[PDB]
Amino acid sequence: MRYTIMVSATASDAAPLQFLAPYSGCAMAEYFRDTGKHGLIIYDDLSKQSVAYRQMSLLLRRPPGREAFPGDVFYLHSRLLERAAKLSKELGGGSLTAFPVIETQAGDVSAYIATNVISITDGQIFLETELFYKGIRPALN
Amino acid sequence: PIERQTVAVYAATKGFLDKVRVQDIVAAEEAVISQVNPAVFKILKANGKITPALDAHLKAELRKVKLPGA
Amino acid sequence: EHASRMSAMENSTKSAGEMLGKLTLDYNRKRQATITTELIEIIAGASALM
Amino acid sequence: DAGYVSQVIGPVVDVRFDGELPSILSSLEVEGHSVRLVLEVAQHMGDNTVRCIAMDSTDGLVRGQKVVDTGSPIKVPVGRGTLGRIMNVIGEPVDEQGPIDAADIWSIHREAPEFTEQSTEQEILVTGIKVVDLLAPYQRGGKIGLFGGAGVGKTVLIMELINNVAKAHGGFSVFAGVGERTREGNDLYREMIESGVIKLGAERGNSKCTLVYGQMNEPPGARARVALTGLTVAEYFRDIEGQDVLLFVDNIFRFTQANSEVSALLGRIPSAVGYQPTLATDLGGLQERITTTTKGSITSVQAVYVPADDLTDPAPATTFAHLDATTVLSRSIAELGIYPAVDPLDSTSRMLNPNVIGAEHYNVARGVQKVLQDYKNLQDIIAILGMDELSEEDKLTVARARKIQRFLSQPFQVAEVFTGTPGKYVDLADTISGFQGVLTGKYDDLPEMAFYMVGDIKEVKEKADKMAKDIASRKEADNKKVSEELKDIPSLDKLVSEIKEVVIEEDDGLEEDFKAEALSS
Ligand SMILES: Nc1ncnc2c1ncn2[C@@H]1O[C@H](COP(=O)(O)OP(=O)(O)O)[C@@H](O)[C@H]1O
Ligand SMILES: [Mg+2]
Repeated sequence: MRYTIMVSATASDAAPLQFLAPYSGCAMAEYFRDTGKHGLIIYDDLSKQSVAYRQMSLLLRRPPGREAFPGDVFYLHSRLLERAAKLSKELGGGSLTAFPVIETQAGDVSAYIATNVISITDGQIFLETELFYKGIRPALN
Repeated sequence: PIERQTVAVYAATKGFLDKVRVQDIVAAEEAVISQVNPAVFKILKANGKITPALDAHLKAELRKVKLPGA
Repeated sequence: EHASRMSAMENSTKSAGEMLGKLTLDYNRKRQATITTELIEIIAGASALM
Repeated sequence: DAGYVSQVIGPVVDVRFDGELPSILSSLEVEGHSVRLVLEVAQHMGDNTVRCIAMDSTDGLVRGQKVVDTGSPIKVPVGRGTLGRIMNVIGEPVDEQGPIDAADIWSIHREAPEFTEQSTEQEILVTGIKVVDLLAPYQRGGKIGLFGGAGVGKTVLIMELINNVAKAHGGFSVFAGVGERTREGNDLYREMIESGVIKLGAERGNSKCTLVYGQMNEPPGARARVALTGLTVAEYFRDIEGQDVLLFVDNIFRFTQANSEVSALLGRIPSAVGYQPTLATDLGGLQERITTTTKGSITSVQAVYVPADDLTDPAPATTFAHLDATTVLSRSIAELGIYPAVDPLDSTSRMLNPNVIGAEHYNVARGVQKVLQDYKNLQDIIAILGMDELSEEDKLTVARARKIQRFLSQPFQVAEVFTGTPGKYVDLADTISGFQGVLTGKYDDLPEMAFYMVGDIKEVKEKADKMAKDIASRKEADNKKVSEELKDIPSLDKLVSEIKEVVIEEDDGLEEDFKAEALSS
């Protein structure tokens, strides 16, 4: 904890507050990137943010798309995740490393938010549950 | 009726209907319901249980029966 | 026997690859159809309110 | 001063208020109705109109009917005076034992406790069920989920958790029956009179349980708020009396289904597969109140129905992030006869860390799961070929897993009428000792069905020694017993003559009954 911030928008919090928590956690983490130091941001269940943002959009009567998600739900996660950069040397040379966490259902990476974040991010660490019970922990496919 | 169901299920679960061709088990139990005693159904309906005085007395009355093929 | 099981188990990996290919075409058709179906259900419920 | 009904569409009532609308979540009373009809304000529609959900049926509501604001949310009686009683969603007694004595009446709506008053203490709740306390052990003070589709055993498992955990523990219990069968709510009530958990009459204060019932026949407004009513009785016992509570919720799925049934009539465009847009935050507002705080402790056990055995479905999938132990029940385990039909791999607990349960419980549980996972990777090749090319390293892990599979089965003391077996309570040490025997080959010689539906490893040896007596005891009765007896298998009409012939009336006589019901009342 002497190096960690925890931004916590829990389950009882309002859906606007879970939508804004990866963005407000990123702005706290962008402080270290912009001042030459290095950051590590982890958006644990970025798939739970998108569910909170789908709640606000259907309630604001915005027109729904696939799995009732908005049109700008790719733009939701890309605008957040593209803030993780390695800066150039004339901007301090600082960095921010993002680890978005996406929960699949039955290992389906063709789900709509999962294909969005796979497009945005560089790699993926796929953890397969079948390797998890074989004793292979961390269950990295 | 429920007493002729349990007698026919007794004839299959107490091993009285192997040695019988599997194609004519449908016709085998049509004998078994008709060739056993019409008084053994009345006791099983009135008791509701196949009593110890009847589970031998019916399985020894499920031997005096003529089954097809055999 | 080992050399006819080898030709038999070659003919069944083809048959289990030809069947797998027809199932994946059938799965992609059902995958596309359930995305269209869930979306038409969502737009109909939205058009009934707007 | 009061409002009037402006619109009735199903279970959703619009009430127009000339001046000073009630707050959202507040309770309204329709006077002039045949029964007590309580509405609860869901939203302000905007033209001095609130939109409400009804806690009862809206058949017989009239536009223009006077609606009285109560000025607060739904208030239910809480305290010791509810122990032994069955409540409604609105706090009414439905057990016909008089009015409910109330220490206080509390709003069923409150916020989650805080982040500061959370409890970070993990101690195991021993349940006696050996598949639970080995592989996915429960936490004393944590949220427990029982997943599974229709008919896999969620209600038998939650009934066995009642008489194994709540039958002797320090605090009180609350059963919240949320939108399930009325028949099994009566079965649970009568079982707790006989078990002495609920005492009736003047011994009512010695009860240890409160039932709050909102079963399947109730409207979606009722079933959406029963879980909040039963939680409010559990929150009084935790916040005010400061003591440990057990809270059993049968199908927390029905809470999300009930909100989904009114949701489109509340003006919400639907979310994914058919649920409301507020699915995760309606569920999250409920589960965040069922917590161990610094005042007391609520050990929740929630059954979760998964629709069509689908754990991918959004209402079970949202529940998974709320629990500390997710016993997942599977149909494929139930179809083989292993009961409790717990998926030993899919069941996950947070008490399965080695620095919590020790190393000799963690390594047995991780060892049992490794042998069961390997067997499932061999069962692809056994069901095609048939285990004669399996290395005798792989043949031994098939025999070890098949013994492990049956040894997770256990007769339940409440399933004594489904399985004809008296139920077995297995201690935690006897479960660890048994599965460490089956893992390290200490019991490789015993048969496979000697492990099936037994208590512990000492009863496997008392069953393998029993079956090897009783298979070689087959040929005593083959050559005799057909004839020559002591004549207590007597003659034909000997057994027909004690038949007390009951008089049949040979006509129904209902038209004499139907006229007789006219003269009565
Ligand atoms: N532990 C068990 N032992 C024996 N039978 C069981 C057990 N659990 C479930 N069953 C069988 O499964 C049936 C359905 O179980 P139930 O408790 O109704 O589950 P659910 O509530 O999920 O439908 C029961 O009536 C019983 O026949
Ligand atoms: Mg049930």
